[PDB]
Amino acid sequence: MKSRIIVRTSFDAAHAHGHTFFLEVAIEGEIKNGYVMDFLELRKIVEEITKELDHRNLNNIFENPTTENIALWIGERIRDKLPPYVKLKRVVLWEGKDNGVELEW
Amino acid sequence: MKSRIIVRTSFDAAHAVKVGDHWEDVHGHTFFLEVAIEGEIKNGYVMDFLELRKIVEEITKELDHRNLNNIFENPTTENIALWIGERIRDKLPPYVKLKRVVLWEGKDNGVELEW
Amino acid sequence: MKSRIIVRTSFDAAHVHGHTFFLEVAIEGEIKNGYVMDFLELRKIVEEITKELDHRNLNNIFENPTTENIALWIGERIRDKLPPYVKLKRVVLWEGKDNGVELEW
Repeated sequence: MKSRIIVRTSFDAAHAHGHTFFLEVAIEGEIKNGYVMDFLELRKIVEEITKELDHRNLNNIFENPTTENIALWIGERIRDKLPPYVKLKRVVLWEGKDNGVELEW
Repeated sequence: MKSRIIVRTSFDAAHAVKVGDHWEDVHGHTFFLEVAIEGEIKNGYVMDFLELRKIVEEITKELDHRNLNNIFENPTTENIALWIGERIRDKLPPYVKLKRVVLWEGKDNGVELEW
Repeated sequence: MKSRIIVRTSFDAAHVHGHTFFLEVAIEGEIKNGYVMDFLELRKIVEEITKELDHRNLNNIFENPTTENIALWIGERIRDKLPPYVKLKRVVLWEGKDNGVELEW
């Protein structure tokens, strides 16, 4: 069995023009003391990351601000801030409400 | 190719999670449960939707409108999910397998268990 | 690491009672040039398929229009139109908001 905690967040940003992004992050790990990892913690991490995207011109931070590339970008930074013993399992980034990218490790 | 039927249901419950060696602050939530069952498609279907929903809802019924701290030593979303999964597995017919349980405490935070 | 793009769409159909079906299609491929496949091309492929069921009595097109059989049929139609460097990874068909069939390849 695999156990993971999931957090959903959202942020806005424009590229080429100002969309709402729905982010879903799944973190895998063992259940210890009743939990994989603190919900608030993970949300703090993710929000710090998206705060750098929030209402900004992605085309300045990305050579090509595609949903796939924005997701890759986010995953790399989530991973760097994750505590030990857990791993980034999945990142789902929706640009709009029915169009998204799913990265799975 | 794998084929699964999925049922979504919800229940409400209040609880306070362990926040030191003591506890925390009682708050109420709507919990959203998603159960995925895997099986072979025979004569057009894996398992009757209603049959599964009834199994699942008999289980969530035990939690619905309850103070979870009265039922779990530490009612974290993970522990509740584990308990739900054990109960469901125990009642599934012999031709399907419990594949996944996703429990959401509200819509922004959840736990996913996969077999 | 695996990468997929996801498109969601909906259509109404009967089988006889009538329901709103919510379809989610996941396509797997390599991220190249910032993307796996353009969302619009995928959406066009999926909706060109779903339009055949929209506002129809599934019992006149399917011998046994179970959600499972519809999902299977949809998946094969999509598979036959996808570009060469991509693969149909998942089809989730919801008959209403609370019940669905997930097919994963």
